[PDB]
Amino acid sequence: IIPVEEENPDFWNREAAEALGAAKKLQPAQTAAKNLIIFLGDGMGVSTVTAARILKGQKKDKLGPEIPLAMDRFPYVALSKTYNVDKHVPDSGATATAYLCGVKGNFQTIGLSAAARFNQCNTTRGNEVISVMNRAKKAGKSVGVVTTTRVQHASPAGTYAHTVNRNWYSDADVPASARQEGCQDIATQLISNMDIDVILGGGRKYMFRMGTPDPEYPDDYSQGGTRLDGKNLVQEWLAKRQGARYVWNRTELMQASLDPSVTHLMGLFEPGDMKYEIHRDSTLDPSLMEMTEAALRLLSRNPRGFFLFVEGGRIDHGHHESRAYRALTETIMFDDAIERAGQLTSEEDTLSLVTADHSHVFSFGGYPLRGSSIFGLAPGKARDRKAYTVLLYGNGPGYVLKDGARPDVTESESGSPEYRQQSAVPLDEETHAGEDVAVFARGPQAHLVHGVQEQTFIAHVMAFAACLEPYTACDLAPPAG
Amino acid sequence: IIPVEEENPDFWNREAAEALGAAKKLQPAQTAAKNLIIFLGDGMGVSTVTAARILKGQKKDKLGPEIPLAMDRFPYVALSKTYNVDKHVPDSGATATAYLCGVKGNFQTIGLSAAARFNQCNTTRGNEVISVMNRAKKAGKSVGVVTTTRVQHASPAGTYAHTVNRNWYSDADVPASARQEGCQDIATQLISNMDIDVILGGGRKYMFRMGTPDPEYPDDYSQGGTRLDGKNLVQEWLAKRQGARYVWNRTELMQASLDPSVTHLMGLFEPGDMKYEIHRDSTLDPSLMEMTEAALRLLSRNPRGFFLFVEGGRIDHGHHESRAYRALTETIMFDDAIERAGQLTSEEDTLSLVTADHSHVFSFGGYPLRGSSIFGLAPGKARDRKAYTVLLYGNGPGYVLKDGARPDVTESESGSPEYRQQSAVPLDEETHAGEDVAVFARGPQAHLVHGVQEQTFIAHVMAFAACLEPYTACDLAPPAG
Ligand SMILES: *[C@@H]1O[C@H](CO)[C@@H](O)[C@H](O)[C@H]1NC(C)=O
Ligand SMILES: *[C@@H]1O[C@H](CO)[C@@H](O)[C@H](O)[C@H]1NC(C)=O
Ligand SMILES: *[C@@H]1O[C@H](CO)[C@@H](O)[C@H](O)[C@H]1NC(C)=O
Ligand SMILES: *[C@@H]1O[C@H](CO)[C@@H](O)[C@H](O)[C@H]1NC(C)=O
Ligand SMILES: CP(=O)(O)Oc1ccc([N+](=O)[O-])cc1
Ligand SMILES: CP(=O)(O)Oc1ccc([N+](=O)[O-])cc1
Ligand SMILES: CP(=O)(O)Oc1ccc([N+](=O)[O-])cc1
Ligand SMILES: CP(=O)(O)Oc1ccc([N+](=O)[O-])cc1
Ligand SMILES: O=[P-]([O-])[O-]
Ligand SMILES: O=[P-]([O-])[O-]
Ligand SMILES: [Ca+2]
Ligand SMILES: [Ca+2]
Ligand SMILES: [Mg+2]
Ligand SMILES: [Mg+2]
Ligand SMILES: [Zn+2]
Ligand SMILES: [Zn+2]
Ligand SMILES: [Zn+2]
Ligand SMILES: [Zn+2]
Repeated sequence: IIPVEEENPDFWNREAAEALGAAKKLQPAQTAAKNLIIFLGDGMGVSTVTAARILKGQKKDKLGPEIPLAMDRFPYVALSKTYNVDKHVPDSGATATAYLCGVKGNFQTIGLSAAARFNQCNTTRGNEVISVMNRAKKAGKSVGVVTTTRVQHASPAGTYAHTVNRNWYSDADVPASARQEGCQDIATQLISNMDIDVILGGGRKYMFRMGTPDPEYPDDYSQGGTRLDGKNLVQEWLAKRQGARYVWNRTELMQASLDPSVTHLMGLFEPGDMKYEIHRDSTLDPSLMEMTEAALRLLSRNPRGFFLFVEGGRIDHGHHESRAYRALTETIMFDDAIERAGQLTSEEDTLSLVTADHSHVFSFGGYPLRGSSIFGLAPGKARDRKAYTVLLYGNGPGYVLKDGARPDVTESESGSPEYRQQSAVPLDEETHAGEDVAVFARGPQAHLVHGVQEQTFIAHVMAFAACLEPYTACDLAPPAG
Repeated sequence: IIPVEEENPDFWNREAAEALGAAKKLQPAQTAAKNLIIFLGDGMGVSTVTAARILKGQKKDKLGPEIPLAMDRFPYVALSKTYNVDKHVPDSGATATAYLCGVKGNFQTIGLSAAARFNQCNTTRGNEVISVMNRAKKAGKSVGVVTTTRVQHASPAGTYAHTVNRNWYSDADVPASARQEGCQDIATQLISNMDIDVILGGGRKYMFRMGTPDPEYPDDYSQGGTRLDGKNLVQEWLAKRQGARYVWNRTELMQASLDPSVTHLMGLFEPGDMKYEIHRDSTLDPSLMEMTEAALRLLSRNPRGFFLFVEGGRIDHGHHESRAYRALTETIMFDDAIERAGQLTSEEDTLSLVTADHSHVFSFGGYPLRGSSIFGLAPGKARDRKAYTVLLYGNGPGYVLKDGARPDVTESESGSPEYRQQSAVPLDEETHAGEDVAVFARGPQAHLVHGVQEQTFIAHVMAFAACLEPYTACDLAPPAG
């Protein structure tokens, strides 16, 4: 569909003149950031952003690509180079080290320099690199970790953990040799490494001993406690902190977030990862947006400011399944959380960065008409005279041969939330991709986010802006009101 | 391979501190641009840039992803939204209208607002939108169009032409009805619409009458003149201009570029598109880099400045063939031309933008090791126990079934310049992709290139910077020395 207003060159000339005017009004702050927020869209590469934009645009009453995402409104954009030291196409652990600790690492480690080696506990010590969240806490700020994955998953773990193996969620996962050598599971590190004021996401099961019924799924043993060391890490965490509260459902989260006596909040809402937003039980579980508001309610109380990590963690998971519907709906909720945080904080004193840890082999092609569904079929048949979708993957579990040939696809099929887009190469899981991802920035010192940068720049600019870390002797004035 | 220097966090901390220092030194110009250059990598989306970076890095003596491209050095980056008014995944014609004329258009038209309709000559008039190159000429600047495609191809044609059908290269292509209605073929528009000081690229055949032997391929009739109207457009062009010269090979180009008497230069180096750089005869044909230097030699003579369009036009073609080797080697030469232009001009008075018209369904995945060839195999077998490549396409002519199954692939195979990477969906040509592309900018007013912008912003910022177009009453001081 051709929107009639766009047929007039005046439309485009007016928009561009407005854009130039806005561009000219941008000015760098001379003041520090009081608060720091990093919004991390796990797997949310450039093709994901554009596809999500079109979907969100249409979710409103619009054609799609012309409607800005909340992240699109951020004034400063850079490209981020995501390679890990040892692999061109990275994982979430070692990218987390980059954008949260300011140092690149090796694939599948977390919070360690690249002198460490994956799954070799005895290469850990001396290679720990401290996150800017840790440094923010050291400087008296409150700190929060919010995600739709397990809070022990690779991305959030980058804010607090140091491990040669991202798979070490609980003691049950850690080999005897590594346990003897003192490599602590990530769940233990979560409560032990540093004080964290707000922890919200999944990962209940790793906190409790084997035999402990999950409170939400008391009749499903696979959802129960995993620990072999008899520890209740939740009780241990509560015991270290006056004003600490543990919650496992949305109603208790709400109560806690408005309770002036709380000060420390741990909310673990599923045994493992949280459900996809399209499957979320809105009585029992908070959305990503709701969890970020809850975090902001508590974190904002500290007059020294806060550091907040917010992850759209299952964008990645959708793409791994080659179910773009799941990837893109997770991305929209992520963008909704960004928008919400923007309403609850000031860009006068809050530096917000939105970025991705890496991308996926997700593409948006064919020659679809303006206004057509992102989950639809490309116009015109493929060379094999069967239909194909505008969304495709390079590799992954959507590769199919039915009776020795690529299957035809219908619109009803392609639009289903369970539909897996086709790929070139069958894999149980679609693969991350190695191309640069965007960094979007707003707030004090956001203008420093520019050009093409190593992914480590994200951590460094955040530390600099708040005069943390290796950067007091930041030559900045106190945060603006 | 893990580079040992990168195992030390100091390495990353030093790099980031240097990056922050550089970021802080950036300051906006208060002065106008004397000169304008747009470097257009046709099809050069974010995945192309990163893959090309790795390849170029290795072409040097390096591991790949850590070595900046020339374009990576540009201080200002934005994301560009490429949708055409009528299609989410655009073509080169209507994107050209956006980034060269500042107005979005309909798929496969050039230099027309979206009130026009593809292949409907009688919707042309009133819908012409004037390029910033045209406006630069009007303001007394010299202007040049340089590309590896036919100079009548969609991208260069955006600088000078207005047509409802990008396929109308010569009169032979234009239907009788459209000819009667006065829709001129693009070759005619090239010599007739505006004065162009330098025209370099392919497209000889459209300038000469049927029967005219090509000077370079006088024994291949398919390469000869195409025109049915008896016109010699080269002789016509020469006849309008004292100091005009026509060349068709590299040696004559060189001679012309150093000849003070020349002033107007048309160099048409192949009948159609120029050969891929890997197939270029370096005695007979100039590289893109050589053509941009030749253009700069002449254009720089004008004290009022110049506008220059430089296109890496066959990046796109490589991807369409699903031959990433061709796409990425074209991208490197494009980056080499950018680098060269940077050596021959000053960022004190020259605004240079590098961008792409749109992307491709090209992905870079698997989990390859640091330092491995971009054309290599992903580590580990696919689910069908056969190998697969790190580079893949969503769709295109690399889809194969040999004996009813996806074929295995070897490193020798995958590294060949003729190898077509596999896709999910067989098409004669791989498809463009609709995700945002980068804009890189340096020079006066380059700081205005920021955030996420409509593709039209590229034209507008260029006009603004040089105080052209709807922008005198730019509030800018004269160009710096
Ligand atoms: C780590 O332990 C393994 C297994 O005993 C041994 O081969 C290796 O030398 C150790 N590395 C270090 C750094 O001690
Ligand atoms: C939420 O958790 C509390 C225990 O902290 C429990 O009393 C309440 O029943 C829970 N809500 C639901 C719906 O299970
Ligand atoms: C263009 O010509 C076609 C064919 O005669 C006709 O159907 C159409 O109405 C014309 N459109 C305009 C704008 O005159
Ligand atoms: C280049 O073109 C000129 C004619 O302008 C011709 O004299 C010369 O032979 C050409 N060079 C080659 C190698 O064909
Ligand atoms: C499929 P396989 O188990 O072999 O390998 C991988 C394990 C983890 C990973 N990551 O993104 O952390 C990528 C590949
Ligand atoms: C989605 P909506 O913002 O409307 O509602 C909620 C917001 C915050 C919250 N909390 O526990 O902080 C719970 C629900
Ligand atoms: C394959 P078919 O000829 O049908 O269509 C197309 C023609 C041109 C084009 N373009 O990128 O300008 C895209 C598709
Ligand atoms: C590739 P290299 O730059 O070395 O050589 C040339 C540079 C310019 C030129 N000209 O005709 O303007 C011809 C060749
Ligand atoms: O490796 P990551 O996407 O959890
Ligand atoms: O449509 P274009 O890539 O020539
Ligand atoms: Ca729950
Ligand atoms: Ca030639
Ligand atoms: Mg994650
Ligand atoms: Mg082109
Ligand atoms: Zn990830
Ligand atoms: Zn992943
Ligand atoms: Zn193109
Ligand atoms: Zn193309």
